[PDB]
Amino acid sequence: GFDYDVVVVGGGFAGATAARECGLQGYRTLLLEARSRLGGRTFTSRFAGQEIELGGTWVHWLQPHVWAEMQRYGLGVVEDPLTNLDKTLIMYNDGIVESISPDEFGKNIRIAFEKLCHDAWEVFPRPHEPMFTERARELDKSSVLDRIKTLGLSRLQQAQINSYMALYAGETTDKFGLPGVLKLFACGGWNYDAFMDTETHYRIQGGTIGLINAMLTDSGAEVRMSVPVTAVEQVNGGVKIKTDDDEIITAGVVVMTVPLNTYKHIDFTPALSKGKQRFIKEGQLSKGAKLYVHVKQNLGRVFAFADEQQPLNWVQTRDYSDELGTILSITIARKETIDVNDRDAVTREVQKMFPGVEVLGTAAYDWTADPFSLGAWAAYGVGQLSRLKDLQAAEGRIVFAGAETSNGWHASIDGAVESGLRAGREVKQLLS
Amino acid sequence: GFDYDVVVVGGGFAGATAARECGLQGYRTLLLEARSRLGGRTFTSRFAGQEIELGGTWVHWLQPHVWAEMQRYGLGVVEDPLTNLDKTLIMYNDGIVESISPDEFGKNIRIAFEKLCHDAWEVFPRPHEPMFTERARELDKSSVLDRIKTLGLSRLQQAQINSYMALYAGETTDKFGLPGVLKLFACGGWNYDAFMDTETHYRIQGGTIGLINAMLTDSGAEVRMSVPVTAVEQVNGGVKIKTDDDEIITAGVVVMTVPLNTYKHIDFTPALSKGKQRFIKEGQLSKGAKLYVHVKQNLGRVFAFADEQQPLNWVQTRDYSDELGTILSITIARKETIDVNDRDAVTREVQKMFPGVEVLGTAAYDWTADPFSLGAWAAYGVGQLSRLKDLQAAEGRIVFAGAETSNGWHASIDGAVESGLRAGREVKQLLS
Ligand SMILES: Cc1cc2c(cc1C)N(C[C@H](O)[C@H](O)[C@H](O)COP(=O)(O)OP(=O)(O)OC[C@H]1O[C@@H](n3cnc4c(N)ncnc43)[C@H](O)[C@@H]1O)c1[nH]c(=O)[nH]c(=O)c1N2
Ligand SMILES: Cc1cc2c(cc1C)N(C[C@H](O)[C@H](O)[C@H](O)COP(=O)(O)OP(=O)(O)OC[C@H]1O[C@@H](n3cnc4c(N)ncnc43)[C@H](O)[C@@H]1O)c1[nH]c(=O)[nH]c(=O)c1N2
Ligand SMILES: CN1CCC[C@H]1c1cccnc1
Ligand SMILES: CN1CCC[C@H]1c1cccnc1
Repeated sequence: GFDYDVVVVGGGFAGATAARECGLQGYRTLLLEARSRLGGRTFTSRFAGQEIELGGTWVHWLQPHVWAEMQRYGLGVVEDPLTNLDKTLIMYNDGIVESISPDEFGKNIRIAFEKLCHDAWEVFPRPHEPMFTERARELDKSSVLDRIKTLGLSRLQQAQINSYMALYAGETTDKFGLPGVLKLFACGGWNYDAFMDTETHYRIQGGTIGLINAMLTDSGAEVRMSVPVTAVEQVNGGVKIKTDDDEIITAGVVVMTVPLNTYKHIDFTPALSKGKQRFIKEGQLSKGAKLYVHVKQNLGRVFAFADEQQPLNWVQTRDYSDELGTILSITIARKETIDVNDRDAVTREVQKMFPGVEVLGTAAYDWTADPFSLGAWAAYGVGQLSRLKDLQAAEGRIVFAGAETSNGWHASIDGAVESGLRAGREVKQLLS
Repeated sequence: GFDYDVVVVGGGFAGATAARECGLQGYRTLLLEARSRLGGRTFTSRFAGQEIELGGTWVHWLQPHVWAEMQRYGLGVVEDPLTNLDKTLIMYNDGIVESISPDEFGKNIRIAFEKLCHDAWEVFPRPHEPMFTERARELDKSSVLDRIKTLGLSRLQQAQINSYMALYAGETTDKFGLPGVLKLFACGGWNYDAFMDTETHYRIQGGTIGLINAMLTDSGAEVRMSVPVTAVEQVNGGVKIKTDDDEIITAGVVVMTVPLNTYKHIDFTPALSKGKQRFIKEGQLSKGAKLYVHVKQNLGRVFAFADEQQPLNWVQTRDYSDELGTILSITIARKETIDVNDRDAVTREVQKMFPGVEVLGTAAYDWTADPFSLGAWAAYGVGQLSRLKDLQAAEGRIVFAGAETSNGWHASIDGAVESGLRAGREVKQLLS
C-alpha cells in the first residue's frame, strides 16, 4: 500500500532507462529529478545558431545498449567532421603548439594507444566481466602513468597519449587506474581505429534530450523536476523518500541513479554497506568541464590534443564555413586549469592554441562545480575497479545504477543505459 | 474494428522481438507461427545429455541488439572451448586432412581474412548504412572468389578462407556477394580477432528458446502454433490474413517475418512491388545444415575447416571428457555434399576427418529441406545487397522484417532482433 511501486531518483540516461523499463511492466512509477531540467550529465542547448551538447555527446553502433535504443526510437547518427582533417595540433606541457601532418599525427596516437593496451585481449577477454581474469585484479595496483613510463614512446607519442589519458581521467595520469582504460579499449573491439571511432565521431539525431524524452514519454511515469531527494529510509517492507522540503513519498522499491560524487547529499537509514561507504568517501576522479567557442575565422576541420599541464586538452571542429567562421568543441580535463565561465581567460587560451583568431562567443558548462554532478564522466582511481561489485550491489529494497556502476562503457552514455536496464530487471525481481 | 491491432507472422527472433515491442505499447497483438514450435532458424534441443542448438547458436557483446536483450533479461554468456586448442585441422578439396600447429593455424586465417577485407574501413565506415559509399555499390558487381583470386594467398590460407567463405555463403564462393562479407567484418570492429570472437565462441545462458520465451512472455501477445499463413489481402483500411484451413483473421497492420526463401507459400493481394518480387524469385543463397556427433574418444578442444568440395566445413568441440567422449558441433555449407540425416554417411565423413573414432550417436537438422526455412542463414548473391531497400520497404499496411532485411548483422540472431525493433517502430508509426 505504498504511494508508488517504484521511485527512480535522477533523470539522466540511467534513470530515464530504468523508468521506461518499469513503466512498460505497468508498475506505478515516479521519477524525481533535482535540477530544473532532465538529461543529467548530458545537456542539449543552442549556441551560435546550432544545437550543441554541453555534456555527453558522441555514441557508436559498437555500444550495444544505446545503439539498441536508437534502433527502437528510429534515431540516426549525425557525423562531426573528424575525417580528412585540415589541421592536427599537439600542445605540449611547456606551451609549444606544433602542427603535425594529419596522417603522421594519427599514426603516432595509434602506435601509442596500441602499446598502452598491448595486453587488452589477455586481461579483458570479457570486458563486461571486468574482474574475470586474475591479471586484471593484479593490474589494478597500477596507474596509467606507471604503464606509460615503460612504453619507450617518442616525445610526440607521449604527449598525445598522456593528453588522451588525462582527459579520460579528468585528472593527472598518475592518479588514473590502468585496468579501466584497457577495459574500454576491449569494449571498442580491442583495436585503436575502432575504439577511437566510438568516442567523438557520431552524435544522436535529435540530441541526447530527444532520446531522454522518448524514453520518458514511453514510460508513462510521473516525472517531477526541481525536487532533490535528501533522505531514504527502509521501513515497513518498502521505502520512505524525503525531499528537501520534508515531504515524504513511499514506495515498494527505489532506484538510485545519482552520480557517485553527489551521495553526500543523501542520508540512508539504515546506513549503506561499508563497501559502498568507502566508494562514497573516495568518489570518482574526474574534474572536467566543457565549452564551445565561436571564432570569426574559418579554421576548417581541426583536431588538437593538449597535455595535462595545459587547459584545452581535446579540441575538434563542430561546424565551419566562410559565412559562419568556426565553432570548436573543447573538453577540459581539470577545471583547476581554466575557469570555463571566465570569457577573458578562455579567449587567452584559445588564442594560445590558435594565434590570431578573434573569439566571437562562448558557451560553457562547469560540470565539476555543479552540485548535482560534482565531477564529469566516470573515472576510476587506482584500486577502484576491483571493488566495483560493492557499488553495484542492491541493499534491501534500494537498487543502484548510474554509469559508474556499469560493467562495460562506464565513461559513456551507453554505460548509463546498461545500468538502467539492469535496474529494471532488478526491480522486476524485487516486486515478484 | 479489426480482430487485432497487429498480427505478427512467424515466431523466430524477428517475430518474437516485434510482438514484444507491440505488446508493450498495449496493441492487441497476435503471433501466428507455422511450425509446431517457436524459434524458427534457432532450435534448442537435447543430445547425449547436453543442451544443443541445431540452428543459430553463438552471440557476442559487439552485437548491439541481441546483447541489449541479454542485458534486459539477465542472460549471461556460456563459453565454448575455442581457446587453447589441442588440434586445428584443414581438410583440402582433394580430401587430405592436415594437422597444423594451432598458433600457425590462427596466424594464417587472420592473414587471409585481413587481406580479403583490407578495404573494409573505406567501403563500410557505417556498416548499418550498407550503401553509404559509392565503392560498396561498385563492389557489389564482384563475388568473394573474384577477390580471393587477387590476394596471392598460400595453399593453407586459400583453403582456410575459402572454407570460411563457403560456410557463410552456404554455397560455392563464386556465387557469394563480396560487399556483404566486408560489411560483417566492419560490424565486428573492422578487425579479424574481434570478428572471429563474435561468431562461434559464446552461447546464450538458458538457450535461444529461453530468450524467445522471455520476449513472448513479456509481450502478452496471443501465440498460436501450427498455423501457416497462406494469403494476405489489404482491404477496408487494414488486412485480411488467411491460414491453410481458410480461416480469416483481420488486423490493422501485419508484420511479415518469414524467411525470404519461403515467400512462395503466401499469396499477396495486391501483389508486392516488382523489387520485392525480384528478391522473392531470386531467394537468398544458403543451402546449409547442421549436426552434432558423439564419439567415444576424448579428442579435447578441436577446430577444423574443410573446403567447399568436402562436407564437414566447420567443426569445433561442444563438450569433452574422458568419461563422456566428445560432442562435436559441425556446420555444413551445402546440403548436397552430405545427407545429415543418413547416419552411415555421417559416420564415414567424420572418420575421414578423424580416422579411428567410434561414432556413438548423432543429432542433425537439414534447414535446407525444412519447408519453413528452405535454406539456412541469410547469404546475399552478387548484386543483391545493392537492392536491400526493396526488401525492407513497407507495402501499405504490411511491414517486413527478418534477418535478411536487417542492415547490420544480417547472417545472425542480432540482425533478426534488429529487424524486429524496426518493425515495432514502423507499427507504431502506422497506428498513429
Ligand atoms: C562534459 C562531459 C562529456 C562527456 C560525458 C560526460 C560529461 C560530463 N560522457 C559521459 C555521459 O555523459 C555519462 O556517463 C552519462 O550521462 C551518465 O548518466 P547517469 O544517468 O549515470 O548520470 P547523470 O549524472 O546523467 O544523471 C543523474 C541524475 O541525478 C540527479 N540527481 C543528483 N542528485 C540528486 C538528488 N539528490 N535527488 C534527485 N536527483 C538527483 C542529477 O541531477 C542527474 O540528472 C560522455 N558519454 C558518451 O557516451 N559520450 C560523450 O561524448 C561523453 N562526453
Ligand atoms: C544452422 C544455422 C546456424 C546459424 C544460423 C542459422 C542456421 C540455420 N544463424 C542465423 C540465425 O539463426 C538467423 O539469422 C535468425 O534466427 C533468423 O531469425 P528470423 O526471425 O529472421 O527468421 P526465422 O526463420 O528464425 O523465423 C521465421 C519464422 O517464420 C515461420 N514461418 C515461415 N513461413 C510461415 C508462414 N507461411 N506462416 C507462418 N509462419 C511462417 C518459420 O517457421 C519461422 O519460425 C546464426 N546466427 C547467429 O547469430 N549465430 C549463429 O551461430 C548462427 N548459426
Ligand atoms: C567520449 N567521452 C566519454 C567521456 C569523455 C568523453 C570525451 C572524449 C573526447 C572529448 N570529449 C569528451
Ligand atoms: C555464426 N554464424 C552466422 C551464420 C553462420 C554461422 C556459423 C559460423 C560458424 C559455424 N557455424 C555457423
